[PDB]
Amino acid sequence: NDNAPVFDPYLPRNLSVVEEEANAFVGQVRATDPDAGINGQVHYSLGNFNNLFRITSNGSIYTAVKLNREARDHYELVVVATDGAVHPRHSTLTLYIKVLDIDDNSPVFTNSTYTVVVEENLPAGTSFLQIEAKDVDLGANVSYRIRSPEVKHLFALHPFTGELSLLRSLDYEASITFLAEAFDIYGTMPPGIATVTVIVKD
Ligand SMILES: [Ca+2]
Ligand SMILES: [Ca+2]
Ligand SMILES: [Ca+2]
Ligand SMILES: [Ca+2]
Repeated sequence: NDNAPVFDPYLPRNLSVVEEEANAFVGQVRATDPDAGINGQVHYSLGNFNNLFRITSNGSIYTAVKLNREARDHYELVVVATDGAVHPRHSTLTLYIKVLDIDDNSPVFTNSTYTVVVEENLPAGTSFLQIEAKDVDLGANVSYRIRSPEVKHLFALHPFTGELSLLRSLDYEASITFLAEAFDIYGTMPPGIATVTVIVKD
């Protein structure tokens, strides 16, 4: 047993794995040990994050659990190569793991139910309520729209700001309830939904 395991010098150190997948392949390392028999046989282990990653006998690394990018997106993973000698010799490598984002969150409204009380003579053009939804995924841009067709003659919803404005003065349709949506313009998850109730003071 003249020497330790040495990792291949040009193994990638920056590895990326998609969030929300257990048993996902992260990458593969290799350490060689130019020695005869059991002094030349390399075994792999991890020095940290053992509940989150595992390594196989050929140096392939997999997630043990679903990673959540929204909770943490980076791991400095220590890989250990040990030979089979009676006095074992070890070497280590740090890998820098990046967790990649998927669209797994719909926009979430600040309120499940917005309620607003307006004066009967509120002028046409008044913006009287702002709604707001947040999307925790990476690069998301939230846009707003009114789902319910039957109020589209009464109110307009600004697609960027979420400001709700009056199109015509109020008379007899003393409340009106409808659904608003918030969606990631380039996302794939469903829209977030919230109810809006407008109450007219007589
Ligand atoms: Ca050796
Ligand atoms: Ca997630
Ligand atoms: Ca995500
Ligand atoms: Ca999203």
